[PDB]
Amino acid sequence: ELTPDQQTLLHFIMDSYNKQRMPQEITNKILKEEFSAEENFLILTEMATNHVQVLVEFTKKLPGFQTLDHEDQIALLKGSAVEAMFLRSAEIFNKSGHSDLLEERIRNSGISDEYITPMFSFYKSIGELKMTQEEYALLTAIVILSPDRQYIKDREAVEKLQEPLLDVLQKLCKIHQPENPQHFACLLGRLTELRTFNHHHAEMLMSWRVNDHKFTPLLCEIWDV
Amino acid sequence: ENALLRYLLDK
Ligand SMILES: COC(=O)c1c(C)nc(C)c(C(=O)OCCN(C)Cc2ccccc2)c1-c1cccc([N+](=O)[O-])c1
Repeated sequence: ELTPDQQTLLHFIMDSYNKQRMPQEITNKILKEEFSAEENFLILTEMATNHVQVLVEFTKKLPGFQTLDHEDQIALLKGSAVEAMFLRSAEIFNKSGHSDLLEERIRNSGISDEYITPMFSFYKSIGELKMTQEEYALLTAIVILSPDRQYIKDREAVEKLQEPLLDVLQKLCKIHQPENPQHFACLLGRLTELRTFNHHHAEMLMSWRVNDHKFTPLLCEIWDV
Repeated sequence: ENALLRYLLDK
């Protein structure tokens, strides 16, 4: 279990992943700020925007990513943004006593329950897998380097960067959870659950209590507003 | 197109 090049590849993913943190001035707003729908929405907005900064930073350092066509690199970034961002938020909800105040801000932010409800099911669903940091990081690379996104010119080039990340992730599922032989398969299933938010997202973008807000620049650009 | 995302990728 563990291959020299696979360790090298993992160490490289982790160097990059651990750099990615939610800034404390943002989390302080969760505790400090006035409680209403507008101010709550503004908070989530800042956090979403930060999701993108971090994931652009991660995407950039991914092994092989600079060797891809400049168009294709953008197609993968915009392609994976929604999936990637929800995943990161789930990591930052499951892994203090602030989850509670954040949840309450989320549920009193003018977003209707048809979106909020499966956000939280997903968080529970992924939280039951008890994933290590290393599993999260590889999953995130696996999502980001999906060959199945809209507009990719050279899909096979993307495939050949994704495949080794799946091989490593599978070994990590044996290493971290040997008790649970169906654990890797179970992570692939949560990716199925994760892809459903591409439709939940496209709808919200449309919705009146989501379209009549002016999203930060990075947001308008990544989400094709 | 995508000047912002291009800037952020090349830094
Ligand atoms: C401001 O919210 C949006 O308009 C939005 C859009 C148009 N698109 C995406 C992809 C995300 C999104 O990525 O969520 C992640 C939740 N983030 C924003 C907050 C958070 C951070 C850490 C832990 C929990 C939540 C968010 C979003 C989407 C659906 C449901 C919710 N919600 O339940 O709060 C938010």
